Amino acid sequence: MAQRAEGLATVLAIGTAVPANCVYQATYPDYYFRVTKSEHLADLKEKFQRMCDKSMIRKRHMHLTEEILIKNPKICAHMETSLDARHAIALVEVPKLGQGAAEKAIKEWGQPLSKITHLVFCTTSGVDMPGADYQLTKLLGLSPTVKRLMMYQQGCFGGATVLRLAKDIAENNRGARVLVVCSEITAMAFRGPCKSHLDSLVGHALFGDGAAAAIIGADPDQLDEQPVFQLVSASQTILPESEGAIDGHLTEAGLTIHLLKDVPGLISENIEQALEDAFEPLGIHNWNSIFWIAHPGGPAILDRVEDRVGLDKKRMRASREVLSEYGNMSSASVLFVLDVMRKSSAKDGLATTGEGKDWGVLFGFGPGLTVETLVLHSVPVP
Amino acid sequence: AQRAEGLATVLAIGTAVPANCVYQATYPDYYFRVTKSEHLADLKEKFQRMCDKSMIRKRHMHLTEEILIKNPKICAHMETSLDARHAIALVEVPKLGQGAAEKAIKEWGQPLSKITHLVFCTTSGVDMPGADYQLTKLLGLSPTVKRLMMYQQGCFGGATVLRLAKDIAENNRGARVLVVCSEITAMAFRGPCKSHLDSLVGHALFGDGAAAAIIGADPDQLDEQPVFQLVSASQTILPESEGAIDGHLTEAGLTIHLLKDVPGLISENIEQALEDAFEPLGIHNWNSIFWIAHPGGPAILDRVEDRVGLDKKRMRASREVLSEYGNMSSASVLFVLDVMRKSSAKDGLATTGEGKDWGVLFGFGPGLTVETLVLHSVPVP
Ligand SMILES: CC(C)(COP(=O)(O)OP(=O)(O)OC[C@H]1O[C@@H](n2cnc3c(N)ncnc32)[C@H](O)[C@@H]1OP(=O)(O)O)[C@@H](O)C(=O)NCCC(=O)NCCS
Ligand SMILES: CC(C)(COP(=O)(O)OP(=O)(O)OC[C@H]1O[C@@H](n2cnc3c(N)ncnc32)[C@H](O)[C@@H]1OP(=O)(O)O)[C@@H](O)C(=O)NCCC(=O)NCCS
Ligand SMILES: O=C1C[C@@H](c2ccc(O)cc2)Oc2cc(O)cc(O)c21
Ligand SMILES: O=C1C[C@@H](c2ccc(O)cc2)Oc2cc(O)cc(O)c21
Repeated sequence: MAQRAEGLATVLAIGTAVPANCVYQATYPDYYFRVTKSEHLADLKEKFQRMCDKSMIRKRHMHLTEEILIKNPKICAHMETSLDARHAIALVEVPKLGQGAAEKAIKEWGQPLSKITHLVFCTTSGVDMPGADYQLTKLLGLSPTVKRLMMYQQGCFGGATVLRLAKDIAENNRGARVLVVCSEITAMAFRGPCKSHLDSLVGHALFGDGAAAAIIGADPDQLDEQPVFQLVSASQTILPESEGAIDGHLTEAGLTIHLLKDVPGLISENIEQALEDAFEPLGIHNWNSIFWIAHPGGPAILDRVEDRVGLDKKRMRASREVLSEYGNMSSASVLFVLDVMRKSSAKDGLATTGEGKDWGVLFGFGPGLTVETLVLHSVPVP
Repeated sequence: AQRAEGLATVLAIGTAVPANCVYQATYPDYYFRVTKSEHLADLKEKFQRMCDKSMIRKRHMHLTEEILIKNPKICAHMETSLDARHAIALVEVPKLGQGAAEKAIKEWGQPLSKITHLVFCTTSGVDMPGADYQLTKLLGLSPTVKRLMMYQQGCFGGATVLRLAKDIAENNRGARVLVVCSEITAMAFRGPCKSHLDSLVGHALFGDGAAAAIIGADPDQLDEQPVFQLVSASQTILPESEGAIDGHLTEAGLTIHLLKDVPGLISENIEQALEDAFEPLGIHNWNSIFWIAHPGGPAILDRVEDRVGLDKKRMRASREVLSEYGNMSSASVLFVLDVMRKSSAKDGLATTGEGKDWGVLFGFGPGLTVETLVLHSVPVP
């Protein structure tokens, strides 16, 4: 009873990092078909051009350069034996990018490394033992007694999952300060285009690299810590009739994506039930009276959710800015959206970190099809 | 009032193994025959001495000679074989987990609708959606079950799922956590090689198994009967242990690397783990507590027994699991917990923990990581 915290798990800091290499969407169909030596696939290239034109992405950050692809031609093939070459990149770069994000969150938070009691590391980009959690513990110099959770092969709802894990840890352990880190490197999934896998082609229009980190704790110090958001509740559901809508396989040829059914339609037709299950207990029913942190999976998911739920254009603005500037960074994306939301809220002189609203919703979407729903509370901005 | 009041408790434990049983006495001959490695006579003699010292009687293995004949790339030391291994393990991991979970759910006796959370742990393959999703479908759990998928975890995973379940169960009023650890050696099984004697060690020790438990805080007085209480959970990276246990998921499947004195590293650090866990409770006699030690192999249990000064009885449940199942990675400690309460009841002892009040559970794995849980027994009539 005295070993547990009293109040709600709170986000006390958010930091983000991306590879320096920036790939512009306007020139990407030419780049992708040239470096994979696929320019004879002219009809496929035109299909890819239309996907990039509709993507609502301006740029992505990618560790993978043409120099790396030239040294790894089997990564350029659609489905060649290449997992070992991909792991040799991702098992180093995932924790290093995570280090970049974690250092920025720790600097914002301003407390000593010794106060971090727990680490949750989440990725979809390769697996190893010991894990990225161990590697980051060594890179940052965390205490050897840090309690670690290594969340591997999670997918796009992982950002929601690490907040749900951190909420229970922070609330149940007095003094606990949880470092959460999501880090994604597309070198695990990047491959040449193929007419038989148009879903892989969609992935190559959307997926980017990035890492995000947060410090989560309950009972924040009034003077030395600064709340950004509160984590109120977390729910998860498998959508009806969604079997196989999003599958991801780690194979001899790296990570491959498989899409069936209508992912935007399945999510959009179930989202209102997720909102009601989360918000009815709080007496909230106007979805325009809350701020929105939607996983920016792609423009069709944000468009169909906005349309079906009846959102004003401003609700999806922060999610769309992440999509525009970074693409889909799988598990890291929602932490980027949280960061954009609080920064743009303060910049626009609004009264709270959540666009001047009190209550907010965070959605992750991924394989299952799984929807993770978190209720958030904003904090006042001076 | 959204949070639980009391301690996370184990309310049920179930286990399952593949029916295929491989006897250790005949295993060096079987292993060298099915990997077509009979020309490696000096390697076979080294393997025979590893099996003789293993203190394993039998292991359960999904992989049969019929499956190995259909998958010759798996029999080579290092051929491209991850896809063939995944085709087996991505189906059998959740299916074996189902077997363990159904037995724990039967012991518990509550409706499936009471299960609010699922934690699935494996070291045997990865996929999206995960084994957590597959098991949700196999059991008929509610679509609103809150899942944690713990992939590529290693031998401390059994301790980690209890640490996770403790925080979930204590922080969520009414929460009932199903935890499942399930391991299939099809991911790691390969032919022998003179350059990789640590792989030979793995082939002497690793077996298949799944274990499940139901965890909850504030057990219903009428409907639920506790087995063990989860008091505290700690984790540490051992000093000077960099590279002691590495595990790579490669084009050729899961490969193990041992690059130190694993038994010496664990035994040199275990007393400090005991003191960190038990000094706050005023406990100093390590023979006054029950022991749930990950049966990583006989040298770990021997060196810990020797360094800490344990009576032979303390490691008995851990050695029975090693004997009857081998090292089942993350599942092993839940097998030991089950053996401990069953043999405690059979011997007419006054608690689930060999008649003791307090116990310790240790997982060991890559890092080198040691996970330490403090347990409390419950009275037995
Ligand atoms: C791809 C995308 C950015 C642009 O598509 P759009 O706005 O629908 O535009 P259009 O449908 O007019 O054209 C896009 C092309 O992509 C194709 N396409 C879209 N989704 C596809 C899929 N899953 N598999 C195959 N092709 C697909 C269309 O068939 C079309 O090809 P065409 O021009 O040769 O007919 C958009 O469809 C999208 O956001 N997709 C959903 C997001 C998503 O699935 N996220 C998953 C992340 S896990
Ligand atoms: C393998 C084991 C059963 C053999 O028992 P033992 O008492 O060491 O037996 P011996 O020393 O008489 O012989 C064992 C043989 O295995 C070899 N061996 C043991 N551990 C080894 C390792 N990590 N790498 C390579 N060879 C190893 C020994 O050198 C010896 O070979 P030899 O006959 O050519 O000298 C025992 O050492 C053990 O329990 N080790 C496992 C502990 C462990 O690391 N488990 C990790 C799982 S996570
Ligand atoms: O195949 C992939 C790629 C992966 C990914 C994206 C961005 C990044 O930087 C790294 C990995 O995200 C995914 C997320 C899924 O739910 C299913 C998937 O199949 C995949
Ligand atoms: O390579 C393996 C095999 C794996 C395993 C054991 C039993 C089983 O049934 C399935 C997988 O356990 C491990 C545990 C480790 O800490 C490191 C490892 O490298 C491995």
